[PDB]
Amino acid sequence: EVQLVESGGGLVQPGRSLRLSCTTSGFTFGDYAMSWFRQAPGKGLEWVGFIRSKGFGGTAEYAAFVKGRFTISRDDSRSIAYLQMTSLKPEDTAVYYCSRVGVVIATAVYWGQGTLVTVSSASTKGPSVFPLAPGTAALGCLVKDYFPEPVTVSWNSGALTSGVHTFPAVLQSSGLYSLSSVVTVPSSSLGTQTYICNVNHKPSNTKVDKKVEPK
Amino acid sequence: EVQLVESGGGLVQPGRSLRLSCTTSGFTFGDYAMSWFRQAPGKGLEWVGFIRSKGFGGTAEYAAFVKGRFTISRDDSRSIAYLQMTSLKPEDTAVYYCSRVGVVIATAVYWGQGTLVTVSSASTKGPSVFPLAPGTAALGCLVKDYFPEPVTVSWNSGALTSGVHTFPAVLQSSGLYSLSSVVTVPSSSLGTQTYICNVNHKPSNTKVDKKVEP
Amino acid sequence: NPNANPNANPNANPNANPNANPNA
Amino acid sequence: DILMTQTPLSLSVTPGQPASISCKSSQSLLDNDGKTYLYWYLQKPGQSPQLLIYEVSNRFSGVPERFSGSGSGTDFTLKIRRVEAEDVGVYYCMQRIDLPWTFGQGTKVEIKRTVAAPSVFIFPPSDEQLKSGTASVVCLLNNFYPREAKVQWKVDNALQSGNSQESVTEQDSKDSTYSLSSTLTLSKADYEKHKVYACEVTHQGLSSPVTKSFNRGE
Amino acid sequence: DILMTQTPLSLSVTPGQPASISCKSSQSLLDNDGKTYLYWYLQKPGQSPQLLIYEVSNRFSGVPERFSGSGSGTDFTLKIRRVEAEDVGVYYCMQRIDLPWTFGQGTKVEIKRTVAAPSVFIFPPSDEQLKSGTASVVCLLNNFYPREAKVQWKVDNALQSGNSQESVTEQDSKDSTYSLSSTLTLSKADYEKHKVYACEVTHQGLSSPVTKSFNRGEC
Repeated sequence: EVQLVESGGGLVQPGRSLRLSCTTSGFTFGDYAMSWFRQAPGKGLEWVGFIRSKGFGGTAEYAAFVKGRFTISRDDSRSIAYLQMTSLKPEDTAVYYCSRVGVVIATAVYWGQGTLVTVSSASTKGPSVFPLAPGTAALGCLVKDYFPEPVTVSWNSGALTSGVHTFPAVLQSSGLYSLSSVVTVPSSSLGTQTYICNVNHKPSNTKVDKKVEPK
Repeated sequence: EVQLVESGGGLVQPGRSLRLSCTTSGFTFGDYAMSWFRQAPGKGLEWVGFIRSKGFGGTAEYAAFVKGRFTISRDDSRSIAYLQMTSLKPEDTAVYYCSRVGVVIATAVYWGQGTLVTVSSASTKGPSVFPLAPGTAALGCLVKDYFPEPVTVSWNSGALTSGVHTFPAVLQSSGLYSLSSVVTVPSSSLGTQTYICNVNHKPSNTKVDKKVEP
Repeated sequence: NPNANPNANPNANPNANPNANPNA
Repeated sequence: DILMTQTPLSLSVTPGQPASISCKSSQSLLDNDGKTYLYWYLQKPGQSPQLLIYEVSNRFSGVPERFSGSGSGTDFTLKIRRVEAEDVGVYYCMQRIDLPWTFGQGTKVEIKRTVAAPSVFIFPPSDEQLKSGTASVVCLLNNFYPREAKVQWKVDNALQSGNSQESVTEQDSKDSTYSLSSTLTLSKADYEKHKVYACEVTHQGLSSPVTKSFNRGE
Repeated sequence: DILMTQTPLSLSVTPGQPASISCKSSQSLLDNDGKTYLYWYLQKPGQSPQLLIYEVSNRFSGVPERFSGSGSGTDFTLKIRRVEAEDVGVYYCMQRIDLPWTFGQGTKVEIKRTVAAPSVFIFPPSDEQLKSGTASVVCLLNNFYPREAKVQWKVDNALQSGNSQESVTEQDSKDSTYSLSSTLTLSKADYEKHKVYACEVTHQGLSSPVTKSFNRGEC
């Protein structure tokens, strides 16, 4: 099976450099052109560049917004393609995708999962978790003031999944993200069943397992 | 994990047609050009043709000696390349190889085991298998009078490979082929270990498992 | 025109004998 | 650059009914080699893009037969014969006859189900959060269709403006509904200067607005 | 067509010593991309061709470092720095600058080893074959070097001629020896008219010819 895995992304300060890798398996990496794409949060898809197989000279092409600063390279022995970025700007914040370009189908065919690159002056900050206290009752957890993305939320170690709605984060005017996670439960359970939100912010190594009590 | 398997070889009468298959796995078959080669018995390698990926037009190229007789095509959905041969001549007798052409390394890189095509007017004959009974002892099997090539011989269903020598077939005055397969075994094992030679002649659908005993 | 093709040499005339090229 | 414009930008499709998405390029996509370098992508919610159609009309392997493409030159159409829940997401066309490769802006496709009114819940700010200097008030709209809805915050009968943010889930696979949060943020001081906090929800499934209220400290 | 002329056509190298194989093309193999389209293949006995070197001098992945190539235009050389027993086989050069893709005639690489006298075994005809009216007697020369060997069938000590056929394996890849079979074929009638069947083997590794014999149905 064709596999492509992007890595290297994270929080980068403006003007600094960052290298992304596309680690591949399941095909003769050297035979294929590799392409990079990006998607700003909430925006469309954008081509970044590609590098040809060395069978056709091994050269690369680049988008307009991206040139001078970015260099796409390939390690045919290790089966890894590279996106070297320099002088990053906040406008470069995006999920970056690598893709295997086909031969019959000469476009980006197989895509990795992507890697989130956040270019910002702000510091990493763990979230504060507050309860949203409650024939069906609604309760939740408010996950306030974290940076950068992402956070994950589960309920009762992942056992409670029905009726859970974890909303996408919104960027606050402060520069910090914020979201809430809610769940609907039968009112007969309030008072005897334990409900806990599990908040994980890997960028800050923050684990919060807050229990929500009714009022 | 790249695998290529030629099939369809056998005996065919001069002037008739025959199609070979190259069945592949372990890569995106459609992305690659696939090439055919051949090797006459005891001779060198020669290029027969290739067929480009559909992304480069899917056209084929041919050696002069097959022009207007052989056609190369591909089934991208089945991961199969074909060599359609017509008006076969006795010269065409050869082992036919298919190979995956690289992009970086843009020659025939991965090859199959080959499939033998025998163009002759003679008829198919199965082989008789006779034993070659016994510090170190030697035994074997005589695989006599078959046509065409080839036969395969194993020992104890593939469990015995050390010391085996399966000789090249010799073409007798009979017009049929003959060979023997021998193995050296410890003298101590005689009477306690059984030794079977598994012969198979696919052109005649012959399958013999002859026990060799002291 | 040619620099948008990922699967070909962007230079004109990359092979003297194009029919010899199985990857073009 | 070649401009790629898709119309419409959004599509609400009854399950089992067809959808058509147009793509117009500012230049021809027919190259001198006889190939037309137009491709169609689908990005499902939270997933990487996946290819559907290559070179106007050709189905990538494993793509269901209900997907078809057509067109030539500068105008192209993607047709989904019988839209299913799995087809929800954003569809892009892409050209690569010229550098840079460019995409259309994307056409969102959702399932058009029957109208469903939201359940509305209001959450007062936390006592833990009040110890910190900020008050956040959450109004939750649960399990509704269509996605459009008006949520208004009223504090002591005064309409609030510029101090709330909304967040909406992707369409739910199980029932084709949406859910939505609206969050009112005030300083602790402003919060303690007022009594009545209410969110008012207007939605197609409600014959009259729904109001959820609380009095601070009760 | 482009002709590929390999010299020498065969060679016998002492193991550990280097080996060099020349390929001369009738036309330049340099292309407009600056690459030279010359490839080296090895076909081991009983195996498919395998790629050793691509574009004159680049080792394919997993090819030992003792293999190297060099050259320019029409003159090319493949060098095995230290020949090992596993390298026995037939080496081919190939060009694809032009159609048709053309190979050289191939260079067969034999490796030398110390002299090994064959172990000799004689096999009388089976009972089942004698029912068909044919008698096959087999003499086996096993695991010997050099390949030269004189096998002579003697029936009641009369030197036979014309009723035997030989087969020899290709050089083994682990021990670098040959094995040879000689099959004496006689009618069932002629086989019952004589008693003592023997094969006499002369070989550089034997002080004197070795004889192996049996008597008709005698144990």
